[PDB]
Amino acid sequence: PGPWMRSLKKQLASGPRVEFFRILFEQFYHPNFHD
Amino acid sequence: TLRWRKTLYVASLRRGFRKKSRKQRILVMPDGENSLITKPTHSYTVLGKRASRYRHQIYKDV
Amino acid sequence: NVYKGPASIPHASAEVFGAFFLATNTALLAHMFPGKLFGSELHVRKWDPDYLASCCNEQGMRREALSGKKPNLWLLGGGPRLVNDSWERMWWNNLHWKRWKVPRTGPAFPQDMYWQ
Amino acid sequence: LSGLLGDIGVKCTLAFAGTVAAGAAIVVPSGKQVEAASLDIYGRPPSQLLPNERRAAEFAAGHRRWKGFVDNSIYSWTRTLPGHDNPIVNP
Amino acid sequence: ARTFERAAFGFAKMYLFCLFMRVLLSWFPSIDWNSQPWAFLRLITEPYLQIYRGILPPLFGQLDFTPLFGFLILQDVVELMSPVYTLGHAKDTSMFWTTTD
Amino acid sequence: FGRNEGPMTWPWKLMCAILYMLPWVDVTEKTVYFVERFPAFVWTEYFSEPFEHWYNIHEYAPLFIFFATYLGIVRNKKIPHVARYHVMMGVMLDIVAMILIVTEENLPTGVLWTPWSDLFYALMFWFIFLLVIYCLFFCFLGWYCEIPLISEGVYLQIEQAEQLGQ
Ligand SMILES: CCCCCCCCCCCCCCCCCC(=O)OC[C@H](CO[C@@H]1O[C@H](CO)[C@H](O)[C@H](O)[C@H]1O)OC(=O)CCCCCCCCCCCCCCCCC
Ligand SMILES: CCCCCCCCCCCC
Ligand SMILES: CCCCCCCCCCCC
Ligand SMILES: CCCCCCCCCCCC
Ligand SMILES: CCCCCCCCCCCC
Repeated sequence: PGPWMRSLKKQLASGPRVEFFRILFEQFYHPNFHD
Repeated sequence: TLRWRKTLYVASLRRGFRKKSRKQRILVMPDGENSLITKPTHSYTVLGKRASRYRHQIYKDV
Repeated sequence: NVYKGPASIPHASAEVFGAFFLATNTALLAHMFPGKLFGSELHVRKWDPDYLASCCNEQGMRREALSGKKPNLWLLGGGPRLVNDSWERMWWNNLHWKRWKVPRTGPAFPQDMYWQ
Repeated sequence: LSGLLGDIGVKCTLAFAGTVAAGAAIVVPSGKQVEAASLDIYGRPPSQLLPNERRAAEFAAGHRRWKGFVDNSIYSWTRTLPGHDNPIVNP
Repeated sequence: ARTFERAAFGFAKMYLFCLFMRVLLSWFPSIDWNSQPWAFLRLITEPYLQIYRGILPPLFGQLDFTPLFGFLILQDVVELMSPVYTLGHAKDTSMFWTTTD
Repeated sequence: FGRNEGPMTWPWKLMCAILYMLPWVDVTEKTVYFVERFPAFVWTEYFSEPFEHWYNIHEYAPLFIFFATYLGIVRNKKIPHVARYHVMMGVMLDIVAMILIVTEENLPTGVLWTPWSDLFYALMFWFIFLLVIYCLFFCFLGWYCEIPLISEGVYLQIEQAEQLGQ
């Protein structure tokens, strides 16, 4: 069921601050941006 | 123009308005006067709407 | 070993389905790239119907004129309709035939290649 | 052959043909175009009429015959019984 | 440690692919499991499906759905351990402040 | 034997066509990526809308249809064999479409953000479309259409559905 799995998943330096610019550099590389 | 973007798509109010009232922010740990008007500081956070739009534009460019 | 149905009802093999699949894919690929099929392309027809009609009319009119009679022109689609209202209705058949010139000849898919 | 009659398609084709035959029997006019339709709608003999006018006269005669048949044969029979309370849509 | 989660997720996806291949191969009974690829696949996949064989009997005793159930359960389990923000279009938080996110 | 082996009639053909219309509903979302080229198939975008509405009225409709067909139709040995064969073929085509959807859901982001995905999407429609058309050409005709890697399994499954718990 949906709600139980959702609750369990929600039960488990932030994303937008650093990870947004880290993943883009790691995966989608371009010299105009990352050189 | 604005008439074109309004024509394209505005929003989907499934849960109602998605934009809410603004919340002023104040510095906690330390101005040219002009104290006549208190400027809005709700956007100084990184988790705000303007930063999301900027990240969206950067992602589109990249 | 398995039943596979009665023998009276005809069965289709798998080779025919494989041929159909490969033929469809190859037709699409050949249509996409005009100049890569061994340096040639794929044509649906040999001669355009209008070209054949024009040649036949030319030859017939030449033969009739040489024989000593006023030549006649054969129309694709049909002759006129005896009406007294409008000119389009009188010659509706030939106009209907001629109005399909572009769809009859040209291909629906783009002629050149994009994105490659 | 009853085998042909066994198939559904043959039965449907025969029913369609019979309906067409009955319609042609009951609506096709004969001699009433010049007598009634042509003179009434154009005031000219049918021969002098244009080909698209003769068809109109024939259609008018056929429609008159159809209305006459539907009034004098079906509607009299089905209206000899008066209005039987005339059920109407309740909602 | 990002490397730990990365390796764990990769291993989980590979095991999911192996289970899906087992489910696909369950359709063909003519294959021999003594051949090297099929033997290796069944050697890898034996215990996890063996558990569910004991746990769940066939519905009518004639049709077997154990590999499908194992695949579905493992798919849900690995879905539980997905990254919070998968990027793509997710990390952009859609457009502006939104009802969805 | 007591199993019926006569020809299929028109109502069974109509039922089988309606059943075959299911994978088309499942893979109708990716029709544009193919229709953008060769516009002559543009009608294929607008044909499945009522079937999309009817097959998606309830979330568990496909499972109900599968259980009603496998047990109610395929198991019965008094229904002509061709009708059961076509029903099982349609079910297997739906299974193949589900497999295609599942393998679509796990595409890497590198392939996702490249034009290759578009090609993939087109194929996800086109191949499936072909299959359906082929089956339909042998559904309105009361014949057996044989497809590699599927027909033999269908033949085995037909007789496994029979003598079920007996
Ligand atoms: C004066 C008479 C002029 C009438 C001309 C009639 C043209 C009709 C010819 C028959 C065409 C068959 C299509 C009928 C299918 C019904 C499906 C439906 O309505 O979908 C209607 C949909 C359109 O769907 C509509 O689309 C709209 C778009 O804005 C909206 O989305 C609407 O919501 C949606 O309903 O059209 C199709 O899906 C067409 C499918 C065609 C499939 C190809 C048929 C392959 C077989 C052809 C063989 C020849 C068939 C016989 C032809 C000769 C007939 C005399
Ligand atoms: C094949 C269906 C039609 C055949 C019968 C034609 C009816 C009109 C005949 C008129 C004769 C004067
Ligand atoms: C998805 C591709 C599947 C290929 C493996 C199955 C091949 C079965 C061959 C059986 C020969 C007897
Ligand atoms: C049906 C097959 C779809 C494509 C599977 C392979 C994915 C391509 C990249 C593999 C190496 C990263
Ligand atoms: C190298 C990138 C992947 C190349 C193949 C992707 C498209 C495969 C189409 C298969 C459709 C079933």
